[PDB]
Amino acid sequence: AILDIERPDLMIYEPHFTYSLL
Amino acid sequence: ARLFERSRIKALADEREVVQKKTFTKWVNSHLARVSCRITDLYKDLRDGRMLIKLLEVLSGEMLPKPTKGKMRIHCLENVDKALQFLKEQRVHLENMGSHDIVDGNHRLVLGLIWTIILRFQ
Amino acid sequence: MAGITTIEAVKRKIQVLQQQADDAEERAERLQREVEGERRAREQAEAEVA
Amino acid sequence: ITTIEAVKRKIQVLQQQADDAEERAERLQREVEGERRAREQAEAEVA
Amino acid sequence: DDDIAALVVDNGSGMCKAGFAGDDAPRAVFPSIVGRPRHQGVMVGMGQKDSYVGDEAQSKRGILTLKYPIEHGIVTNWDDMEKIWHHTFYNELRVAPEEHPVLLTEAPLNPKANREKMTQIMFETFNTPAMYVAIQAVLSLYASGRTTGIVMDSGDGVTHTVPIYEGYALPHAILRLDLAGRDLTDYLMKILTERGYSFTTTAEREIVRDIKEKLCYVALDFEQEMATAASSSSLEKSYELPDGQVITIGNERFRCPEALFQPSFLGMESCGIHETTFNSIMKCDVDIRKDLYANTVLSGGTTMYPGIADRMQKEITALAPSTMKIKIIAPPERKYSVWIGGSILASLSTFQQMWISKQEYDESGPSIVHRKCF
Amino acid sequence: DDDIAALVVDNGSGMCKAGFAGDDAPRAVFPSIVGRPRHQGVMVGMGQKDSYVGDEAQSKRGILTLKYPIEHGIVTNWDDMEKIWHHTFYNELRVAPEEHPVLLTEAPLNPKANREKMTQIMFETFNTPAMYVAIQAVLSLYASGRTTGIVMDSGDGVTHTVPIYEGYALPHAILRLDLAGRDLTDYLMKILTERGYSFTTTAEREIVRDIKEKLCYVALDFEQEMATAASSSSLEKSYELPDGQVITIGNERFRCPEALFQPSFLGMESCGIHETTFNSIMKCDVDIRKDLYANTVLSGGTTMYPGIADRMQKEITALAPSTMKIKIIAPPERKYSVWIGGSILASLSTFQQMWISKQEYDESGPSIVHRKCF
Amino acid sequence: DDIAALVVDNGSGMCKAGFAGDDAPRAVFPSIVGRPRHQGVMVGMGQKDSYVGDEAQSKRGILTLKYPIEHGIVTNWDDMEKIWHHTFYNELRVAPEEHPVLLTEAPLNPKANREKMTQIMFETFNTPAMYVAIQAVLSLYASGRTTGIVMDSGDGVTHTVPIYEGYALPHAILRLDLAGRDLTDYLMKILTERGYSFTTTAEREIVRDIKEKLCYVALDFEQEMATAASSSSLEKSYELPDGQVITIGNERFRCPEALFQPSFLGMESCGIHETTFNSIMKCDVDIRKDLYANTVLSGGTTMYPGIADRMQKEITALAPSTMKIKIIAPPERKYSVWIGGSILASLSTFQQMWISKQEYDESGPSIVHRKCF
Ligand SMILES: Nc1ncnc2c1ncn2[C@@H]1O[C@H](COP(=O)(O)OP(=O)(O)O)[C@@H](O)[C@H]1O
Ligand SMILES: Nc1ncnc2c1ncn2[C@@H]1O[C@H](COP(=O)(O)OP(=O)(O)O)[C@@H](O)[C@H]1O
Ligand SMILES: Nc1ncnc2c1ncn2[C@@H]1O[C@H](COP(=O)(O)OP(=O)(O)O)[C@@H](O)[C@H]1O
Repeated sequence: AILDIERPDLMIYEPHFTYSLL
Repeated sequence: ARLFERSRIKALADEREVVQKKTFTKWVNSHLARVSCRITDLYKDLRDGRMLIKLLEVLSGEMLPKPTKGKMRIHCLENVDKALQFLKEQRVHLENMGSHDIVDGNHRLVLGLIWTIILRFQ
Repeated sequence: MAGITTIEAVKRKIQVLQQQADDAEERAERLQREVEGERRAREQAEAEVA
Repeated sequence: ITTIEAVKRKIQVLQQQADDAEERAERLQREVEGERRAREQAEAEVA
Repeated sequence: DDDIAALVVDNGSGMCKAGFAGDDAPRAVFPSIVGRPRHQGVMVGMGQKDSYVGDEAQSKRGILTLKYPIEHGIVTNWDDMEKIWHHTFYNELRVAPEEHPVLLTEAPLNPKANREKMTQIMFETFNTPAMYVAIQAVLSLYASGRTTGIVMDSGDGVTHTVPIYEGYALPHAILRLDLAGRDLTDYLMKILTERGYSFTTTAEREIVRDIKEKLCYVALDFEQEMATAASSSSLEKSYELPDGQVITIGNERFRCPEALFQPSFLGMESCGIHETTFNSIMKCDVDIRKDLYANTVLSGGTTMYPGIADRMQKEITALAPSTMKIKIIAPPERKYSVWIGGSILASLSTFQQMWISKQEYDESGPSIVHRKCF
Repeated sequence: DDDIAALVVDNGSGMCKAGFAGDDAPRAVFPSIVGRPRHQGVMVGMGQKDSYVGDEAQSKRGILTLKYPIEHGIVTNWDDMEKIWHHTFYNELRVAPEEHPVLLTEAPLNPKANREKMTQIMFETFNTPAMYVAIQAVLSLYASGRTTGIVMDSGDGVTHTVPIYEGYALPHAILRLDLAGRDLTDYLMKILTERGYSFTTTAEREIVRDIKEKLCYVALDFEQEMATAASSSSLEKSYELPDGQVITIGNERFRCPEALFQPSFLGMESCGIHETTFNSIMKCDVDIRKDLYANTVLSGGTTMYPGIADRMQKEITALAPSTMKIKIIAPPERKYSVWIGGSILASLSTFQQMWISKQEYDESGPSIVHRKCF
Repeated sequence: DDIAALVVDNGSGMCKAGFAGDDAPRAVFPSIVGRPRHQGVMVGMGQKDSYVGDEAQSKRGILTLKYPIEHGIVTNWDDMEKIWHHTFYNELRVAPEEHPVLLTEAPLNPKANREKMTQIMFETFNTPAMYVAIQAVLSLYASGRTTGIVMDSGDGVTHTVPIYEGYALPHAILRLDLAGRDLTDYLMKILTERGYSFTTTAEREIVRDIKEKLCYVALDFEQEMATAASSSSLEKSYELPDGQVITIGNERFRCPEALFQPSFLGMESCGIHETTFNSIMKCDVDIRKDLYANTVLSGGTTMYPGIADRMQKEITALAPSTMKIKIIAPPERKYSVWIGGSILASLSTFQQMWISKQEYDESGPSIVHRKCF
């Protein structure tokens, strides 16, 4: 599955609810 | 199930797990073909514990102690522990394996038990 | 109350019992509709925020 | 085989149906509360 | 089939992750805990279970004494290590360990007997045909996708930094601060005593850890946040205990991870993580500092506190000369970055030579890893 | 040897229940009362016999003084226990105890000499080949069919609460409270005095106990029921004495079991049963409490009063946090549950390893019961 | 000369009070508040609602007895106000408006507790100055040495702190909640085994007296169990207040053994020797050698005969062989927490330490964190 994806940096396993503060 | 595809981790694990359950069901049905038994569902049928004892009797080649007669949860735990004790006495290394794990019906533990009995009785 | 009938009181209790059963049925359908709506709204919000 | 035994059976069946109904209802209510609890924060994050 | 997929197993102090080579995600993730019953069984005939490994121990927390086999990145107890490794291979994965190669990860600076013992266990007990051992923060660069940058990996055990310039790693610039997440858990336990909530047992440390993971964040400005917390009660949250009690975390939310940047709270005189990163930068040469400032990479679960990237950027910008720009690269999947890059290490065609063969171990003992790995 | 079936004997404070293993109901149920001649004159009905045991003593109340061999779960008179056991083995089950194993019950917190004397008396005066001593509230959970919950037992001599999680009992959370049916009977005599009726002797005690077993109920709200009873005579019921006159208890039918919820009526400063169960739950760990709230199990003959389940649920729901879910499991056959689980326990195949052999007793004395039993 | 300050030690079991500069407290009484249980039929008697101190202990039969302090935390504050009023006006006959007050606190506890004491003593008693000090620091003052590790154990809290050359290490402070009241409850639960029954709050005082008179720490536990099982030479006889005679026997040394093995109470914590060794091991490498030879015991709970030998043996077993272990157990250690306090208020520089009335008026009740350690 790595061999198909160009960038593992921009990768999502879950929404993660980032950036909730403020 | 939305929560199933919520995370990329467990969806992939169960994608493997479904196929493994099918393969294990075919493998156990062949050895239970001689005795008048059939595994319709791997999780539900092994909860009683008698059928796993019949599998051990077919696979080992020697008789097992007969199950106790009952309908409650304690009897099912007793039947599962009899087979687990027989497997322990056969010097088959089983760890993190308990009777209440089988009775509660944990997917990974049942699959690991079937995989171990496949590998060690081959 | 000095004057009362056992039959009448039993009969009123049967009335209240069927009212309870009916109430719990609207409760169940009520909540099933609610949970389905909330699940769909959450899924749509998650997709568009992703 | 008479009407009074049928009455007793009917009211007993109705009672246990009602009890199972509130059990299912309250469990569903707590699940509903959890789902709404989760969804509202997602909307705020979208904003 | 010819070549068969080699499985990778990332072992840390907090969680153990495992999965195949080509997969984008690990097969299975579970805590590295071994549990044993403290009380005595009273009913005849439930079934025997001497030890609880993994999530079964996490389910029955309030009846066992939880134990961690890894302390500060060093395997203290080995029999537990065969317990977790057997549970990984035969239960979570359902694969035969003798028909695959195994990749393992470890900290940069650690006793050599650790490496020798993992090699001996993987060869003598599990009959693995080949194995390899790699540094975690090296694999973070493979996961990131760049061949030039500095990695700061902060796990549950250790916090180590390493710079790599164009595929060449400088060993004299590697620093290993011993601050981690378990120390923050202990500090959170110590500061919750102020409000009156007491958490003592080993089964309750997991509750404290969950509170830490849910309601903690890194303040951008510490003293101003102290003033705001002393002014009003806007930044207060409520947590729900498993038995129904409700606690009010209040001020402490940004006082737990602030110990990362000021270790004098915990009594240590060592520098913070930002000063450790800066000192690891200045231990390198003049010509490569410009590239290293533009490729700082965060890794490890401990760096998942909200607002840690902005705080690190501000502190390093204050320390560094003003003429350069500093960007902190924090991917949203850093928790599995140590795994993910490791998977990339098992898919390369040139990596097939680097495996430690069974014959080499048979002819050279377990000390072959000091020559073959790193 | 499957023909050899063990005997299940429960020695309660009020009644003794004996039967064969593997049966749904006990074969013999009879009160444990020893009747001895009065001093006013010679008796009419017996000659060479010194005393009457069982229902024969209960029928001839007018010429006998009645004594209970069990006082608060403690065997004060051991010869009386030998008489009771001899009557049980020879006159009710009609079997020789030499050929059958015996299973017995015990309260949790007892003098340690109770088990030793019981084992010695059984082995020496009955020559049983095997025996075992078990604890009542574990047998109640066996009868209920689950392996997790709190058991609140209330017999004729003692009340005790014990928690069990997955078959591991917590000995530090076991609570024992001295409140049973005998104190309720004495309070019923004291509150039947002001209506005019007077009860003094032991036959009067049996009459009052018979009144209590058939006329008393637990009020849901004490003040509201008190106002209702003062308002009208709806709650009044009539009873027929053996002499012929008819009494009318009226108000105090729900005042007798209220001592179980307010012990200050009896003058003791202990807490009620609801407070005892809540305190026993709070003594356990934080994690398992959520299970223990969901599986409260009632037992004992004292909990046979109608309305006890809803009242106990209301009280615990008042005490417990609002988030938690509480249900009270009151089986309709609970009066014999302590026996029923025993019939389960002698049927299990593992339990055959747990018997105490005659030979093991012969080498180890009566102290083998502490090592072999819990 | 200036007015001597009042040294008041609030323990979990007993309260002590006296004047600064004295070598002994002037008033010692149990910290118990009792209330009537039954009904009064005699008209014209006393109508007092609450018995406090020794008067509550004088009449135990008709009272329910409560402790305002449990586990080093104040749970009821009206009872604390009654305790302090009886201490000031009755036991000492002093005017609190003209005396500075020193108070005593466990190391780790809820924070708000401190504020409440300050908020009480400036408001209801109108003291001109007050201060709060940790128990073990005062114990080290009364030991007479600047460098050492202090282990203190009362009825509510056990705590170990290390101090090197007057510098404390806050991260090495250890607290344990196993204390005297837990030993009393365990003695009740183990005296149930012999058939003796004690249930009420009045009988807990009887059990506490039995524990104080007839308990000792065995040097070796399994050997003592074998000796007590083999012969009956270890038994002792006690006389109840109603003339009954009971025999303790094997329960004499099993109750204090729970201090070293907390698994007897179901606690998974470590023993007191393990706690002391862990508190030593958390310190720096250099200062350990001085800490091994300067271990100080304190508090009433450490008055079991034979505690010092057992503690020294266990610590010597844990410690490396080349270091030597000295356990310092002064014979008057029960009052050490008071005595050092009486020292501390007599120093010259401590007149610069007081929290004045004006400072509290200026900065509210939260001033106590800035001044007191
Ligand atoms: N969502 C989160 N927010 C903050 N901290 C977290 C979060 N999840 C995990 N942690 C911390 O990170 C640790 C796990 O880190 P991990 O990367 O699993 O370490 P390792 O893999 O080296 O064992 C946990 O002990 C916890 O303290
Ligand atoms: N139908 C009933 N209603 C109310 N109370 C009853 C009833 N039957 C028995 N009891 C009470 O239960 C007591 C007997 O309890 P029992 O089951 O013998 O206790 P044990 O656990 O000691 O065997 C009697 O003294 C009586 O007070
Ligand atoms: N002579 C003694 N022998 C053994 N234990 C004692 C003795 N005297 C007191 N104790 C124990 O010490 C406790 C009193 O400790 P105390 O110094 O009053 O604690 P604090 O004052 O810190 O609350 C009592 O509960 C008792 O259990």
